Amino acid sequence: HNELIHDAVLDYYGKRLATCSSDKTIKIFEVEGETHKLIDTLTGHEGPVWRVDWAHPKFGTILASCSYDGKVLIWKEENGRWSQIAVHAVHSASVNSVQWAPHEYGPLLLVASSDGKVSVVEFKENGTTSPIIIDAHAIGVNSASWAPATSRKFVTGGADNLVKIWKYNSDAQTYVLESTLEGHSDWVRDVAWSPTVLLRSYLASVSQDRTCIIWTQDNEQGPWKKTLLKEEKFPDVLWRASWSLSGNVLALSGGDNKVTLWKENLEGKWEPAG
Amino acid sequence: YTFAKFSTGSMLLTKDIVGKSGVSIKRLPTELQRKFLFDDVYLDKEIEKVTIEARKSNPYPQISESSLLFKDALDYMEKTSSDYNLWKLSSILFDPVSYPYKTDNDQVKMALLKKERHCRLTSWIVSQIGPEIEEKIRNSSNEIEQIFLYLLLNDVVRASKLAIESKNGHLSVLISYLGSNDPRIRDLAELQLQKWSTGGCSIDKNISKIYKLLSGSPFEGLFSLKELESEFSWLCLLNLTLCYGQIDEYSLESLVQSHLDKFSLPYDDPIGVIFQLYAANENTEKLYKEVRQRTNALDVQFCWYLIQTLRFNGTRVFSKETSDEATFAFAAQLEFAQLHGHSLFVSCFLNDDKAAEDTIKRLVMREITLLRASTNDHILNRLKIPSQLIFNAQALKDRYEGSEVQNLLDLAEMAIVTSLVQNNELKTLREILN
Repeated sequence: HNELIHDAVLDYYGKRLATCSSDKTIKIFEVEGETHKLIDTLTGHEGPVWRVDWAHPKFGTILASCSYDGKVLIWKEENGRWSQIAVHAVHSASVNSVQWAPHEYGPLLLVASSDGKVSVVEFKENGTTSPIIIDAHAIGVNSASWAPATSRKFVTGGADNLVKIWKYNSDAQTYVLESTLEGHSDWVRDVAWSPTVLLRSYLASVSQDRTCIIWTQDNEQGPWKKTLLKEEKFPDVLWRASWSLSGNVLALSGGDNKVTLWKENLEGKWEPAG
Repeated sequence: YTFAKFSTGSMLLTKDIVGKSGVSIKRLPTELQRKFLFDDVYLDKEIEKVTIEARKSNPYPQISESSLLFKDALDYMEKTSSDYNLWKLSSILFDPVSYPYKTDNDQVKMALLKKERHCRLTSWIVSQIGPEIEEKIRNSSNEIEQIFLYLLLNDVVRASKLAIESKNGHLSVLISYLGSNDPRIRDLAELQLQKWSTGGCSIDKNISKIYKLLSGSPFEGLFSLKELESEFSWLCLLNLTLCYGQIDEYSLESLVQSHLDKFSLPYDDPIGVIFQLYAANENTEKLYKEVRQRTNALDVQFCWYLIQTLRFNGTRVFSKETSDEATFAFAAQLEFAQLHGHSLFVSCFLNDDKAAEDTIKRLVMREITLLRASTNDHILNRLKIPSQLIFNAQALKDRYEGSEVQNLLDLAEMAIVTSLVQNNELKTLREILN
């Protein structure tokens, strides 16, 4: 019985899968092609676990999950036995996304809850949490993705149809908002920064209004460029939008039971692939 | 509701209520369709053809010498496949010819090299058009037409013979000139044609065609074979320009270009594309870019191989950015094919040192385990993968699976923690002192 898992994540080396469903449990599997052997079940949430997410193995085996009970739960495998080492629930509503930073930033976490907040939880020397939060969106935040870089930034997708790009500032000590972008007529479900250290940067912003805008910034200066992936509404509401590391392929999880794939061509416009 | 993100090992997990986990480990469909790529022998022999030097802005490997030739791939393909035709024709036009016999001066050498190349190209074209024309000769009901068709197969001798036999003797003699570029004969043939095409109550339809061949400008003309556009493979007519056409006065390139200027080729046809890139000489890249946005006849792998050959043989010039673009694209296709060693090898042909560094590093660390199996995987990590990167990656794989010599080469405190014999302690102390 597992009729509706909401999220699954793969580890750096892809040996250990972590699905999370609505029955609150987070199941860990030892994958091996056809055979993912169930190795664990983790019960510690008071509502459907929306998302799970491993951290960089530089930090051992850590997994921050966020669930409907408004609480972010950090887990850790310890000698082959899992244990909830920390927790961070400074959010007064259902926590939706949770995504670790680039490991060069430390062990930073990115939480994004319906109380219009998004936190960046550091784990200090005592391993204890150091929350520095910001208000992100009015009617709630559905997602928040990290950006790689070599001047840190992230993106957030809102319930007010916004897509925001925040940046760290030593003057403020809290992430200062630097640019917001408007293009959807309904809850911005998911937002994704692309890991392509190439000439430009790409953002795929899927939404409830069955659109997927792509914000391509020329460089550090010139603002973004709006590009409706295709100019027809998808047969059903879109949920997830993920970039590929090698290649800059875009995967779109629409509520129409297939996942589409879009690649950029020399026109600059995007074309299906599969 | 559905969910799907991309894996570290670039592949896709989706909601799937048919498995055990509630997700599906999907092997991403690879555009990379070319068999010999999945066999590791090809890759080994291909590394044997390269000289790797560390960068002048970082220690990461990048290619200094390449001896890759379109020629080399041919062993791994069927001589029957259209692919083989593409790679072969590409070899004929682009791979350097060698001329073993010593030559009085070097401009001579150049001339010989031109004749050789020309002869191989034209023998090959004749290989291709062969059956088309033989079919046409099968169905002809007129001898002079057959004579012409034999000229279409660049067989001067059988044209001459049939002429002789069909009692067309003078023509026969005339025929013997085809392929000597005697300008006297050229202007004389053209003259005869003007005289006919000014009065000339009637001249046989195929004798005029043959004279037009002797004229050296069979479409470029005023008795023009251009209308044969509708009766013959474009390649067949191009053969006519290349064989007769004015061989000596033109370079192979500007000759081919001359022909192409008279006839549009189908956008989708790749052997066409190769001729266009060959003729385009002065702006191959320009054309290549044009070819890119118009068709997909040239695949990711081929475009990369081409660019690289031309680069490393002085044959032609490509932007650092276009060569890197091609290289990225192919390396990526390869990584989608779980061909990490091969993607790694390709990644080295990057000009941009920063990007090479990142790509290489990222991949090695993410995929170290698989990249440390056989000797064909060893030569791999003996590309010039930086000592640091290799062990570092390997350190990460240990922390995550729960090493010390690598560390010797915060974290150190944690290692000391794990260690918590006397000889080992002493060795550690010595390492620290060092």
